[PDB]
Amino acid sequence: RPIRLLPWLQVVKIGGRVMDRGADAILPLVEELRKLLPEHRLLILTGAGVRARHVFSVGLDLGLPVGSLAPLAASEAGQNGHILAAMLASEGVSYVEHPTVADQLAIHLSATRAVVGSAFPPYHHHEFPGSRIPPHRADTGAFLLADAFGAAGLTIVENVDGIYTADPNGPDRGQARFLPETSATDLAKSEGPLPVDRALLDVMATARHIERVQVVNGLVPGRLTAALRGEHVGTLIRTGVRPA
Amino acid sequence: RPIRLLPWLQVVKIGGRVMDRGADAILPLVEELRKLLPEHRLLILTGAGVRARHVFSVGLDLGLPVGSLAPLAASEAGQNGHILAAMLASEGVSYVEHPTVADQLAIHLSATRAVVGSAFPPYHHHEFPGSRIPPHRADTGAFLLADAFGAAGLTIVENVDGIYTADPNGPDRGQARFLPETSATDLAKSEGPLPVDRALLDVMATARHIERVQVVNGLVPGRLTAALRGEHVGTLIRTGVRPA
Amino acid sequence: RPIRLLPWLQVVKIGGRVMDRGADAILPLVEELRKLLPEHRLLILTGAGVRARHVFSVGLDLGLPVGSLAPLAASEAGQNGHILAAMLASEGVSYVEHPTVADQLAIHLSATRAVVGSAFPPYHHHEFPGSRIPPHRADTGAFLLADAFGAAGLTIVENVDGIYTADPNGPDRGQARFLPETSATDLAKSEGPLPVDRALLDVMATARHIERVQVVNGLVPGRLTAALRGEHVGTLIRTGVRPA
Amino acid sequence: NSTAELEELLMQRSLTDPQLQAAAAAAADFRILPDATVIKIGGQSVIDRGRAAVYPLVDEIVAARKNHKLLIGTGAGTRARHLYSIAAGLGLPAGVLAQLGSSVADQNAAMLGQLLAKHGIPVVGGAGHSAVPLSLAEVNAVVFSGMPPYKLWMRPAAEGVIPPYRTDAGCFLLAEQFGCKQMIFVKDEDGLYTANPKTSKDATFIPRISVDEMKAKGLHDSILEFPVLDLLQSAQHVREVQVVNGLVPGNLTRALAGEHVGTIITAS
Amino acid sequence: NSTAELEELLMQRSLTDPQLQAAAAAAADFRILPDATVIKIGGQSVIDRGRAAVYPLVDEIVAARKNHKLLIGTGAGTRARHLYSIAAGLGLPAGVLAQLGSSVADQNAAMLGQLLAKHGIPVVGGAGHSAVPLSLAEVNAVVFSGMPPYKLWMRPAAEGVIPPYRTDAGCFLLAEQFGCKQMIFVKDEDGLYTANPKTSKDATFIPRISVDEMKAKGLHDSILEFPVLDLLQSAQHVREVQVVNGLVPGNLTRALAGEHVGTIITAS
Amino acid sequence: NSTAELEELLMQRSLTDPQLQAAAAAAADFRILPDATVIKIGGQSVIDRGRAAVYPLVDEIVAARKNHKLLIGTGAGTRARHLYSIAAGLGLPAGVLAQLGSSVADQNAAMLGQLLAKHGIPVVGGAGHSAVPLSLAEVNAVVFSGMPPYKLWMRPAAEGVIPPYRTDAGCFLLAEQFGCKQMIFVKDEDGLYTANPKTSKDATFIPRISVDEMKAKGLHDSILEFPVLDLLQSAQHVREVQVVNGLVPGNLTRALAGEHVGTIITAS
Ligand SMILES: Nc1ncnc2c1ncn2[C@@H]1O[C@H](COP(=O)(O)OP(=O)(O)OP(=O)(O)O)[C@@H](O)[C@H]1O
Ligand SMILES: Nc1ncnc2c1ncn2[C@@H]1O[C@H](COP(=O)(O)OP(=O)(O)OP(=O)(O)O)[C@@H](O)[C@H]1O
Ligand SMILES: Nc1ncnc2c1ncn2[C@@H]1O[C@H](COP(=O)(O)OP(=O)(O)OP(=O)(O)O)[C@@H](O)[C@H]1O
Ligand SMILES: Nc1ncnc2c1ncn2[C@@H]1O[C@H](COP(=O)(O)OP(=O)(O)OP(=O)(O)O)[C@@H](O)[C@H]1O
Ligand SMILES: Nc1ncnc2c1ncn2[C@@H]1O[C@H](COP(=O)(O)OP(=O)(O)OP(=O)(O)O)[C@@H](O)[C@H]1O
Ligand SMILES: Nc1ncnc2c1ncn2[C@@H]1O[C@H](COP(=O)(O)OP(=O)(O)OP(=O)(O)O)[C@@H](O)[C@H]1O
Ligand code: MOO
Ligand code: MOO
Ligand code: MOO
Ligand SMILES: [Mg+2]
Ligand SMILES: [Mg+2]
Ligand SMILES: [Mg+2]
Repeated sequence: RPIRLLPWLQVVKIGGRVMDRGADAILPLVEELRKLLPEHRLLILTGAGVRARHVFSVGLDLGLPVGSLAPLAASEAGQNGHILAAMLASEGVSYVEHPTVADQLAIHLSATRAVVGSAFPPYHHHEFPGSRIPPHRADTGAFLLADAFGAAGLTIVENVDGIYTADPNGPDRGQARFLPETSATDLAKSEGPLPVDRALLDVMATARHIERVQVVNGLVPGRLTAALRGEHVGTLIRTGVRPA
Repeated sequence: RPIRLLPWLQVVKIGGRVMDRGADAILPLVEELRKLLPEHRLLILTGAGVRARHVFSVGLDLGLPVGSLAPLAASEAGQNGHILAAMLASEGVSYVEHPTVADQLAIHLSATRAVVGSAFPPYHHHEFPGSRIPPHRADTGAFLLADAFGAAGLTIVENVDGIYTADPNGPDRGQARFLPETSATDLAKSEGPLPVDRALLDVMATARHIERVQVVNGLVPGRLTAALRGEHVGTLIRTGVRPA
Repeated sequence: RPIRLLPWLQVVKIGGRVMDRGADAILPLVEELRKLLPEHRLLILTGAGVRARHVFSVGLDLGLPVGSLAPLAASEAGQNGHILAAMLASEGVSYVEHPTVADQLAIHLSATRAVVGSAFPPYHHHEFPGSRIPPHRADTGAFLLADAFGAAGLTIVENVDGIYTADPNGPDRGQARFLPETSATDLAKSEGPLPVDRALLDVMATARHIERVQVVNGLVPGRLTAALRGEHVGTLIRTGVRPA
Repeated sequence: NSTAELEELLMQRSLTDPQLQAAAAAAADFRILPDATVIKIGGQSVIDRGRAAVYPLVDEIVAARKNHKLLIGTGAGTRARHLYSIAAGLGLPAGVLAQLGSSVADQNAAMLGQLLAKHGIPVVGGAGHSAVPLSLAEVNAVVFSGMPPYKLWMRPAAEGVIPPYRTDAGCFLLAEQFGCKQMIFVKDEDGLYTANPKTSKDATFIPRISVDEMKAKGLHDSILEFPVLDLLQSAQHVREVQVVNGLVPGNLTRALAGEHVGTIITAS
Repeated sequence: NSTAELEELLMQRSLTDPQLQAAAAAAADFRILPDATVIKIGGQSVIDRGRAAVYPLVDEIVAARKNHKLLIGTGAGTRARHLYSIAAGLGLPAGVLAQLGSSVADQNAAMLGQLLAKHGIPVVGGAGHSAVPLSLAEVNAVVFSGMPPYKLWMRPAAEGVIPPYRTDAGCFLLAEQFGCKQMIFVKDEDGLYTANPKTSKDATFIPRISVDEMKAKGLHDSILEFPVLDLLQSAQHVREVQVVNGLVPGNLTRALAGEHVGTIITAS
Repeated sequence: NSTAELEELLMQRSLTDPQLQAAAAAAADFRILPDATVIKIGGQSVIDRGRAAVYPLVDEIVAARKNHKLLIGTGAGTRARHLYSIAAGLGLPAGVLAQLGSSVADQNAAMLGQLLAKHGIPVVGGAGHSAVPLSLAEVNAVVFSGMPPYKLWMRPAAEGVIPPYRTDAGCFLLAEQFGCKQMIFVKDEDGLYTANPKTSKDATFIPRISVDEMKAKGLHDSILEFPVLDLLQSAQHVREVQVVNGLVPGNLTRALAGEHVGTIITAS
C-alpha cells in the first residue's frame, strides 16, 4: 500500500450545519480546538451547510448542471473555513487554499499547530453526473485528503450524536435508533438519509489507510477531544481497511 | 465591539520617503528592526514615497482617473517592501502579498518573527472619487489593517519628528510648531498639510480598537524601539477609541 | 560586492537523472536528506532528467523554438521536486513554487528545516536563442539562485562521481579520467560533454559569492553529507570568486 | 496651472497639501470606457429569485448587447446576509465580513455567466479585462462580481460590522473610474418611493431626485447603499444613476434606449 | 413537483435524502455550450508521435473551426506513464500521481496551442473560459489540458495507484457538464475492436456498441479509460461518444461532418 | 540527420554533448506569430514624457492595428532607475533589482493599456496570450510589460548590480521566440548616431549598421541594451531590428509601412 505522507496528522471535519448555528456552537468549539492545539497536529476542514442549499435552490431553478453547482457549494465551505480560522487567528491558525493544502501542507503544519481549509474537494465542473446534487461534498473531500495523507485519523464533527437508522430530525424521527458502530459497506447497502455523504462510503471502500472514522456531536463540548484520543463517544464507521 | 484577531501584533508603517533616503536611513532602521524581532511580533508595512509622485505626474498628464493612479502608487509601496524584506531575509523575514496578509497573517507570524507587506490598501480601480490623488494611501491602509486585526499598536515611522502646525520642510517652515500630542478630530478640523493621509483621520474616527498611533522619526535610532514600548518620542495621535 | 541575503543557506541540486532511477536511488537519498535536516538549512532543487528529453524530442519534431522548449523542460524538474518533497512531507518538507522561492524563501526556511523547488530558472519563452536546446537549465538555475542568495554553498548531486575528461557512460568512456578539481574557466575552454550545463560555467564567471561547487555522486550514500561539510568526495569546481 | 508647477508640487509637498490637491484637480480627464454602460443585477432583488427573474434579463442582455456595450455586475443577496449574521454574532470585524460577501457575489456572477456563455459573454474580474469583449459585436458585454476589492481594508460603518461598501458601491465605483456613460441599478421595485414600498401602503413614486433631496426626505439609506449617494456626489464621470425594476420585461432594454423608466438619482 | 417543495426539502433534509435527490432530478436542464464539440487529442496516440500526427490534425482543426465550435483537450502520454512508474515505485498515492499527470497534459496543450496561436486559437483552463473564443468566427475553438482537477482528491482505483480518472475522463466530463453536442476521442486506431488491434492478429472492427455490450464482451478497459464508460451511462447530456483515428487524414473533419467513421459508443 | 538519430542522442547523451546540440540544430523551424510585429515603447524615452509623447503614439497604434498585428511592450524608465539606485546602494544583487524594474514596466503597460482599452486592445502577460487579440480586426494588438521574467535568476553583468537584460532585451526575446516578422524599438532619437546625440554636438546619423560594425565603432552600449546586440546575433528569427523616434508624428506608422525611418541594425 502507499506510504503515509503525514502519519502524525489528525484531520477534523466541521459540519457546515454546526457552523450555521453561529456563536452558540462555534465559540465552545473554538475553545475546545484551542485546548487541542498543543495536543495534536490538526487539519481542520469545514463543510458548507445551509447556504449551499440556497445556492442549489437558485442554481437548480436556473437549470444549472451538477458541475456548475459543485463549486458554488464549495464556496460556502470555504467561507465557513475563513470564519473558523479568524476565530483561531490569535493562536496562529489561518485558512489555507486548496492548492496549498494539496502541495504545502507539511510546511504549514511545521509553522503552526493547525490550519483550516475547505472540506469540499476541487471537483469543480468535473463533478460526476448522475445526481443533480454534487456527490463529492465535505465529508468525501475530507476523507479523500485524510486517506491520501495517511493521517492518523479523520473525525467528523456533526450537529447530532452520530448516525441513526432514520433522520433523527426528520419525519421518521420516532423510530430513529442510534448506531454506536457501523461499517461503510453496511451503510452503503441501506437506503435512506445519512449525516454523511453517500460518496464517503464509496471512497471508504477504496481507502488505503484510515480504518475508522468517528462521527461525534460537536455540540457537546469534550466529544471532539475524546474522539481525537480514540474514545468512543459517537458513531464509529469502519472503512474496511484492515489493520496489520 | 469586534474581537481582536491578533491582539499581540505590533504594526509598524515605514514611510516611503524614509526608504527613499536609501542606505543612509535604511541600514540603521534595519539594524533597529533586527534588535526588535526578539521583542515583538511585527507586521512591517512600507509606504510609497517619491516614485509614486512620479507615476502620478505621468498618469495625471495622461488624464488618468484616481482609480487608475491608486494601484500605480501601491506598486511603489510594494517595491519598498521587497527592498526592506530583502535586508531582513537573513533573519527569516520575507515580503508577503496582500491576499496573504489578509487571510494568512497568523500562520506567517507563527513561522517567523516579522513579515513585511505593502501599507497601501488594495482599493485599486475602486478608489473613491473626488480628489485626483488616491486618498487611501499607506498610513490609511496600515491603520485599517492594524485596527481590523485589533493589534496592540500602530507606529508610523516618518522622516520628521512628528506632526507640526505647518510643513517643517515647506514655505511656512518658520512657524511650524511641534505637536507632541493631538487627536484625530482636531487634526481633521485643520486645513493644511500633514505627514499622514487625511483619510487616516477618517478611518480613526470609525476605529474599533487602536486608541493611539505614534508618529516618530525613523531617522533617529532608538525612537521606533521606544515607541513600541509606549515611550513618548514623537507625536501621539489619539483616535477617539476610548479605553475600558 | 552585494550582501548575502541568506548566508546560512545550503543549496542542494538533485540531478533529474538521479530521480529517474526511482526508489532504488531516491529512498537512500531521502534517508540521507532526513538525517541532514537537523544539521543544515536546505534549499533542495531538482533537475529534469529523461522526461525533458522526451518533450524535447516531440517539441523539436514539431519545430518549436527554444523558448517553447524551456518551460516544457522546467515542468519535469518541478514534477521531480513534487515527488521528492512528498517523500519528505512527514519531516515538514514541501515543494515551493518559483515566485515563493524568489520572494518568500526566508520565511519558509524559518517555518521548516528544508524546502524543495525546481532547479530550472523561469526563463520561459525568454530563454536565449542560439541553441535549439534551452541553455539555462537545472544546474544553471540552482547556481544563479545560490549565488544570488549568497548561500554558504551549492552541492550538485549527480549520478556519477563528478566530472571526467570524457563522458564516462559514452563512446569515449575508456579514456574518461576523473577530475577531482577544476575551474569553471578551464571547463569552459574545453569542448565535449559535461555533467553540468555549459551555462553554469558562464554564470560562475559573473558569480559574486559562491567560490566552489562540488559535484558528488548521490548514488553513494554519505557523499552528500560529506560534501555539505566541505569534505572532498567528488569534483570541486572553482568559480573564480576569490576569498577574502 | 501647468504641468511643471504640478510636478513641482508633486515632488516637494505632502500629497495632503491643499496646493498640490488643487493643481492635481486641474489635470485633464480621460474616460477609459466612455461608451459602456454599467448595469448592476441585484442579488436579493433579482438573482436570488431564480429563473422567473433571471431568464428574462438574460434575454434582454443578449438583445441589448447588439447596440450597447455592457458591464454587468452582480449583487450578493441572502447568502451574504446569512454570512454577515454568523460573522457579526462572532464579533468579527467589517473587514472579515467584506471577504465573505464577495464570495456570494462571485457565485452569482458565475451563475449568470454560465447562462450567457453560449452568447459569447465572459465572466471577468472587472472593467480592466473588458477591453477585448467590449470591442466585438459578437460579445460587447462582460459579467463581473459587484463587490469592491477592499476585503480586510474595508472601511467600517460608524456603527456595526456590516461592510458599508457592497455591490451597489462596487458597481458604481467601476462605472465612475472607467468613465462610463451610464449606471443602471436593476432591482425589484419600479424605482424610489417616499417610503419602502414593501412595508408601506401608500408610498409615492419618485421619477427623479437629487442626492441632497433624498437626504432631506429621509431616504439616505433606501433603494441604494447610502455610501453610494455620497460617492455619487463626489464622482467625476457618473453624475446620475438610474434605478429600474428588472422584474418588468423589457425595462432594462427600454432604459438602455433612453426611456425614463424607473428613478433617476442625480448628484446635484 | 414544484420549486417550493424542492426548496423545502433542500432546507430541511440531508442532501443524501432520497426525496431531496428525486426532487432535484426534476429540475430543468440547461446546456451551457450546446453547440460545441469536445475533441480529445490523444497524448500517447497522437501528440507523442510528433509532427506526422499533429500537423495534419492542426490543419483539420483550422479548417473545422470554420463551421464547428471546438473544445480541444489534450491527453498526457508517455511522460505521464514515466512519472506514474517513478511515483508508484516510491509508494506514492493516486492523489500525488494525479498532479504529476496533469503537468504532462499541460505540456501537450502548450505545444498544440503554440501551433494554433497564429490561427487565433488560445490555450485556456477549460470550458469556463471558452465563451469569447467560441463566439468568434475568427476563433471558434480553444485548447485545454484534458486532466481533471482532482489532484490530491483523486479517487483511487480499487487496486493500484494509477489515477483512474485521466484525460479521457477529464474531457468527457467537460463535454457532459457543458452540455456539448458531441464528444470525439481522437486516438491512433480506427475505433474499437474485439481485441487490442496492436497485440491481436484478427481483431474485428466494431462500428457501434453500447457500454453494457462492451462490458459483456470484456472490453471494459480497452480504447477508453474504463471509468469513462460508467460516467457515460450516468451522463445527462452526452449519451454517446465517437472514437476516431487521428492518424487518418480528414478523419476528424469527416466525423465533424456527421460521417460514421470510427466507433460510436452509446450509454445505452 | 533523422528524427531517430536525434531521439537517440536526446536519450543517451548529456544535453551538453556537441553531437546532440548539432542534431537539435537541424530541427525544423516553426514561427509561432510570423505576421506580428513587436514594438517596444521606451519607458524613459516615451512613456515618462507623458501625454505629448504618448497620445500621438496611441493614435498611431490605433491606426496601425487596422493593417498590422502588433505586440506592444513597454519600457520602465526613471522610476526603475530610482529603484536600482536605492537597491544598489544597499548592496542588493542584480536578481533583486530585476524584480523591482519589472514593477515599473508593469505600471507603464497599465497606463498605456488604459488609453487603448476603448479601442479593444488588452494588457496581457506576453505573446503567449495574444492569440485571440491578434486574430481580430477589431483588436489586432496587445500591450505587455517588456521586462524579462528572470527575476532573482537574472544573470548579473560582469560588473555592478544593474540587471543587464531589461526591457529592450525582454521585447527582443519575445519577438525572437515567437518568430515575429519585425522588431521596432521606439525611442526619443531618430536612430543611432556615432555618439550620444544628447551629449555630443556633431554626432552623425547612421541609417544602417551591423552589430559587428557597432562594436567596432564603440557603440556596443549606445541606443540599445548591449546584451540585445549579442542576442540579435544569436537569433534564429529576428535578424535585424529598427530603432525609430516615437516623438516624430507618424514615424511608427511609416516604419510599419516599410519606410526606412530611423536606424536598421542587422545581426550580420
Ligand atoms: N441517518 C441519519 N442519522 C443522523 N442524522 C441524519 C440521518 N439522516 C439525516 N440526518 C440529518 O443530517 C443532519 C446533518 O446534516 P448534514 O450532514 O447535511 O450537515 P453537515 O454535515 O453539517 O453539512 P456539510 O455536509 O455541508 O458539512 C442531522 O442534523 C440530521 O438531521
Ligand atoms: N504638518 C506637518 N507636520 C509634519 N510634516 C509635514 C506636515 N505637512 C507636510 N509635512 C511633510 O510630510 C513629509 C513626509 O512626507 P510623506 O508623509 O508624504 O512621506 P511618507 O509618509 O514617507 O510617504 P508614504 O505616505 O508614501 O509612506 C515631511 O518630511 C514634511 O515635509
Ligand atoms: N565529462 C563528463 N563527466 C561526467 N559525466 C558526463 C560527462 N559528459 C557527459 N556526462 C554524462 O552526464 C550524465 C548526467 O546527465 P545529466 O547531467 O544530463 O543529468 P542530470 O544532471 O541528472 O539532469 P538535469 O540537468 O535534468 O538535472 C552522466 O551520467 C554522464 O553520462
Ligand atoms: N424608499 C424606497 N424606495 C424603493 N425601495 C426601497 C425604499 N426603501 C427601501 N427599499 C428597499 O430596497 C430594496 C432594494 O435593495 P436590495 O438590497 O434588495 O437590492 P439588491 O441590489 O438586490 O441587494 P444585493 O444586490 O446586495 O442583494 C427594495 O427591495 C426595497 O424593499
Ligand atoms: N479492443 C480495443 N480496440 C481498440 N483499441 C484498443 C483495444 N484494447 C486496447 N486498445 C488500445 O488503446 C489504445 C488507446 O489508448 P491510449 O492510452 O494510447 O490513448 P490516449 O488517449 O492517447 O492516452 P493518453 O491521452 O492518456 O496518452 C490504443 O492504442 C489501443 O492499442
Ligand atoms: N550613439 C547613440 N545614438 C543614439 N542614442 C544614444 C547613443 N548613445 C546613447 N544614446 C542614448 O540612448 C537613449 C535611449 O535609451 P533609453 O534607456 O532612454 O531608452 P528606453 O528604451 O526609453 O529605456 P527604458 O525603456 O529602459 O526606459 C537615448 O535617449 C540616447 O540619449
Ligand atoms: O498559504 Mo502559506 O501560509 O506560506 O503557502
Ligand atoms: O506567502 Mo506564504 O510564506 O506560506 O502563504
Ligand atoms: O508557499 Mo507558502 O508562501 O508555504 O506560506
Ligand atoms: Mg454531515
Ligand atoms: Mg507620511
Ligand atoms: Mg548534470
